[PDB]
Amino acid sequence: QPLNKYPVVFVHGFLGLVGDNAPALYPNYWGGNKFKVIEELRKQGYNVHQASVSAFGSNYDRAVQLYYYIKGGRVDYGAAHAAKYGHERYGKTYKGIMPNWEPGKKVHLVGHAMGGQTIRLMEEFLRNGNKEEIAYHQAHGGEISPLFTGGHNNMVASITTLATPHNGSQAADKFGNTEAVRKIMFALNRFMGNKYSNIDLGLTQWGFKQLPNESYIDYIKRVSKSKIWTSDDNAAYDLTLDGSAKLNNMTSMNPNITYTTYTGVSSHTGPLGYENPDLGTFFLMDTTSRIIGHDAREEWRKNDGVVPVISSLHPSNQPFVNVTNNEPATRRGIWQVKPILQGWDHVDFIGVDFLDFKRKGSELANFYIGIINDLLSVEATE
Amino acid sequence: QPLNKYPVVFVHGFLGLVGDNAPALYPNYWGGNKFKVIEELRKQGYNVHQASVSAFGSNYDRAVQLYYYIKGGRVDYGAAHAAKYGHERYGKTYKGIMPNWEPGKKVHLVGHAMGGQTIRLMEEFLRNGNKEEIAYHQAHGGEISPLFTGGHNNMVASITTLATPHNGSQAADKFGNTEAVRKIMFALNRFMGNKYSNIDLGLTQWGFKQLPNESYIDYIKRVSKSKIWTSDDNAAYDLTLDGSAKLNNMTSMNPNITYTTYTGVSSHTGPLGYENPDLGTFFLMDTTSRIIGHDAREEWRKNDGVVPVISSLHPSNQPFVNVTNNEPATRRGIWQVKPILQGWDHVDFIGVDFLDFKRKGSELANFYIGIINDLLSVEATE
Ligand SMILES: CCCCCCCCCCC/C=C\CCCCC(=O)O
Ligand SMILES: CCCCCCCCCCC/C=C\CCCCC(=O)O
Ligand SMILES: CCCCCCCCCCCC(=O)O
Ligand SMILES: CCCCCCCCCCCC(=O)O
Ligand SMILES: CCCCCCCC(=O)O
Ligand SMILES: CCCCCCCC(=O)O
Ligand SMILES: CCCCCCCC(=O)O
Ligand SMILES: CCCCCCCC(=O)O
Ligand SMILES: CCCCCC(=O)O
Ligand SMILES: CCCCCC(=O)O
Ligand SMILES: CCCCCC(=O)O
Ligand SMILES: CCCCCC(=O)O
Ligand SMILES: [Ca+2]
Ligand SMILES: [Ca+2]
Ligand SMILES: [Cl-]
Ligand SMILES: [Cl-]
Ligand SMILES: [Cl-]
Ligand SMILES: [Cl-]
Ligand SMILES: [Mg+2]
Ligand SMILES: [Zn+2]
Ligand SMILES: [Zn+2]
Repeated sequence: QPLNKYPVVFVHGFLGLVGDNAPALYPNYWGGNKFKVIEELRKQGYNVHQASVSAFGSNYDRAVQLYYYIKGGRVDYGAAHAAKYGHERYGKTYKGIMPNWEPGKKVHLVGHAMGGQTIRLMEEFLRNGNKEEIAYHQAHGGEISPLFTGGHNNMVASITTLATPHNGSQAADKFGNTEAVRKIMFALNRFMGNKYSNIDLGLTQWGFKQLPNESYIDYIKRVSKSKIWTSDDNAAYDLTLDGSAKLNNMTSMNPNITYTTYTGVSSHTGPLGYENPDLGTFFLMDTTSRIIGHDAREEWRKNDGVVPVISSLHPSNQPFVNVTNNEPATRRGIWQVKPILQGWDHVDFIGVDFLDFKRKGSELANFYIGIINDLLSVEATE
Repeated sequence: QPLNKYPVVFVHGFLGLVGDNAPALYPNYWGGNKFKVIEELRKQGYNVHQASVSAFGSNYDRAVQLYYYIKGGRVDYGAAHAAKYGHERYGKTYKGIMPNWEPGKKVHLVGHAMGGQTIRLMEEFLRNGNKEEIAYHQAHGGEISPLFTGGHNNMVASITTLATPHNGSQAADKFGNTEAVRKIMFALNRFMGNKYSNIDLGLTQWGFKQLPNESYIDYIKRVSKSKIWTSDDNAAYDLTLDGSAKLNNMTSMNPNITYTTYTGVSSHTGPLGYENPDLGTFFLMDTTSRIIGHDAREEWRKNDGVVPVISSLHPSNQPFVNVTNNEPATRRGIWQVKPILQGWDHVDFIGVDFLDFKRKGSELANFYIGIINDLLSVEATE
């Protein structure tokens, strides 16, 4: 039936909420009002989905959730990980989009921003498992998630990243991950865990769900003991240069996977060689753009608003090849880096910059269809 | 010892709330965060004020309120007017900014947008009074406001208008004044009349104040009988082409007053000769800009977002002269029309377009100081 033989799963980044989990008023993540990615691609006969994973959690937590989003079942972050970081072992349970997902039944993975890192980690787990969990289950018995065992291949056809901070962002190091702003984020998470909340910001495994008969006062007191407040097992840490380097250091290339990256630039050079945001950079990224743009290291300056070009092109010191827009992007095992999209800020990739009339719905439609064409090419050249 | 011998009163337009009457979070009307008109002009030694008058009411109601804001005392809309339109005769009471205001002790009046019409009407009443009120008091005795008597000259030195719809706006005829949107506006007014509200949207004379012991249910029922719902005595009517023409038809030039207008353009011509909003037009005016810009009549197309250029230049039936930026704007009795400000949308005049980095604080400071320079020269050439 579907034009694509392998389902396409779109994976949101940091802060992203999709589907039923999005607030009463909130942007449509995948395409804004410019091009409704899921609805329009389905209309054209493609089998596509938008994953729903933790908005504030670590790449680790998100990758586990991605696995269960696809496969179905109760999220298991692993006994060793849970014990190390101090959060629940078990999380939400997903219906599962492909309950029969197993070697042979592949999926295409496309990540926006942090979603691009989450996708890399999950594939890491399928192929190589998680050594701390393998060791823990060796030593202590129990059950180990099949996600953590290793030896699961032929499950992902492709990894495509849009404005992914593969090498981290100074906007995390110098803003997102500062103590002051972690506190803001964690307070939001505490609040949206209240007993009248219908939205899950992705840190409930840390205790941020108020019980039906618990007072707010008691809730505050209970969750102030959580390790979340000082942990590095969260998104803000993972998005720093160091946090992202750690992920780069534990990933490897899969020779069967087609890897491709897209990157935008939305800054311009000033007289001193610093980068400032273009008019048209979605305004909430003006300061973050300036922070990145004023880096001491010149090659870390050009940026899409919140991710420097050098972070998005490809993980540092993984194999890559610069590719043209026209040619087949059908090489396996190597990051195919697409030419930089001029004027595209971080959120232009998902169409939510409603203030930017230069970035048209029809342009965004062509961009997404071009990704699907590449994915079809991957399938055709198996 | 202020530098200006006559106080300057700045008069906000439609929707404008100032000072104590502005919501918890709300822009600073005169200058935004770009150039704090009142505070900065005072720092430079000028005696300036921002009037507070009805945000949603008619030019008539607003002109009465402006009078009392300056002079002090209990607002009196006039017995005849109250009876004709079906609202209270008496309104709020103002401390008064110049309790000694009288022939000889003059004020400079500067109006943004609708404020420019309000200022014209008030001066009309001072000079020629209000015949229906004079007649009514003749017939029925009682008191008549000094505002409605006529014969008050030498009270206003100058009328300066910024982006004033002297000839109305299609955005009112085709949107603002439609039944569906009057209902929205009147509902907001009903709500902000609730017994916990600290902000006055300027329609309380129509019944929109909930009593301390009145239920919301009873309030709804009581104010649905008000004539506001079907009256033309409101801002939305007055801003239409017809509503503004009516004001033009009953006002006249005062040969002792210095008149000056400023106008902005923030649209550009397309291939069919229609006008579309520039990038940089504050986004909430995008649709209104397009409605104006697609007018059948070509000369009614160019616009600042919500006011077409031909509306802002001068009242269509009144004498004007095009003036250069460098001419002393000291001719009396004739609309001195200042060269159009290219790239200035309707709200760039008051500095609130926080999304538009092309329009800088230092530019806005020069613009306001230039108005004060003109006002000084009016005083010097008496
Ligand atoms: C609240 C603090 C913001 C800190 C910013 C840190 C750096 C961010 C780099 C990229 C993060 C990952 C995905 C970005 C997703 C964008 C989604 C959205 O705008 O709704
Ligand atoms: C809610 C409906 C708005 C419809 C627009 C009608 C036409 C408006 C023409 C000029 C309006 C007069 C004063 C404009 C004052 C602007 C103040 C502000 O934006 O904070
Ligand atoms: C739009 C932001 C509103 C500002 C509220 C500040 C509250 C700070 C921390 C609140 C934590 C909580 O409510 O559990
Ligand atoms: C800005 C929030 C929008 C909510 C729209 C619903 C309101 C309908 C009319 C309300 C009238 C009233 O509450 O008196
Ligand atoms: C035309 C859309 C109406 C504005 C409400 C949407 C609020 C939001 O952006 O979250
Ligand atoms: C402004 C708060 C309104 C709802 C509080 C619910 C009371 C409870 O927790 O038992
Ligand atoms: C909950 C606060 C209500 C804000 C009213 C805004 C008035 C205006 O638009 O002029
Ligand atoms: C809806 C939240 C607050 C309503 C207050 C009611 C007061 C009253 O009507 O006596
Ligand atoms: C009530 C609104 C919560 C917004 C959560 C977010 O920014 O992802
Ligand atoms: C135009 C701004 C309205 C916001 C009103 C408030 O939240 O107090
Ligand atoms: C009349 C009691 C409720 C009105 C106040 C409010 O809606 O906040
Ligand atoms: C002046 C306010 C009108 C809102 C029009 C819009 O958002 O399309
Ligand atoms: Ca943009
Ligand atoms: Ca503007
Ligand atoms: Cl499996
Ligand atoms: Cl929840
Ligand atoms: Cl008087
Ligand atoms: Cl009130
Ligand atoms: Mg919900
Ligand atoms: Zn974790
Ligand atoms: Zn009235």
